[PDB]
Amino acid sequence: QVQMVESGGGLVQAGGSLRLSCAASGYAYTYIYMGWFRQAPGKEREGVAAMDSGGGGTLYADSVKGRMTISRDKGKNTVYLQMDSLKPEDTATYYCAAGGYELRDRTYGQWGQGTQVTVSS
Amino acid sequence: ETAAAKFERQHMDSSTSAASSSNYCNQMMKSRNLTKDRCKPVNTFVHESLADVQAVCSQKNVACKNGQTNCYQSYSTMSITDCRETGSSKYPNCAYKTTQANKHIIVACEGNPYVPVHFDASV
Repeated sequence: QVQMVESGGGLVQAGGSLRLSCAASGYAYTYIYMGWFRQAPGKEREGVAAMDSGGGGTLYADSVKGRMTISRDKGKNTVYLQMDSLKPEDTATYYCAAGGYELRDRTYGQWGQGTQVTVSS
Repeated sequence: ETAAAKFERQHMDSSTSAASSSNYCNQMMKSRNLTKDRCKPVNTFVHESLADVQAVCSQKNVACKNGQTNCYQSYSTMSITDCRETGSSKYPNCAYKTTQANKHIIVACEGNPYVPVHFDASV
C-alpha cells in the first residue's frame, strides 16, 4: 500500500520561512508528476506548485511564484516545498499529491493527509 | 453520462470473457452506441472484472500518448478485443473486424474514486 508522508508545517510569523517534505513509499515505480495543493477554511482547494520526475515541467500558481520553490530527488518519489517571504494569505492546509498532470486537481489519485501551515501577521 | 460510465460503456465488457465470434464487434459497436453518428474507426473492449481494470489506476504510472502523465499501465496482461473498420465499411451500415488479444492496457485516470476515463493504448 502506498503511504504518503508529509512534514515541515506549523506556525510561522509573516515574512517567515518553512519547508514542507513529502515522500510516497511502497510504490514500485516513479510518479512522473508530484506537487502541492492547499485549502483554507471556506476557500475551495487550489494548486500551489508541481514538478515532473526529470526535474522539469515546473509550474507555480500566479499568487506564489517568486516566494515559493518546489524540488524533487531526481527519479525518486519525493517532493519538497521551500516557502519564504510568507503572508497570512498563504495560511492553509497544504496537500502533497502524486501521479497526475501539472496542477490539474482531478488527475492525481494519491493524496497525503495534509500539513497545516498558519502564518500570523 | 460521467466520464467513468462512458469508459465502462465504450471499453468494458466484463461478461464475455473473450470475443469468440467475429460478429462480436459489429454487434458490440452498435450495442454501445459507437455507430449512432459515424463509424468509430477503432475501439477496444476490455474483458476483465471492473475491479481488475479500475485497479490499473494504482499500477505503473506512464505517459499518455498525447503528452499528459496521468495514464496507467496494467500489471498483468488483460483479455481485450480490438474492433477495427474493414475495407468495406461506410456510415449507413458500419462493418468491423474483430481481433481477440491478451495485452496490457493503458488508461488515463481521474476522480474520487480514482478511475479510468480515457482508453489510451495496448502493449
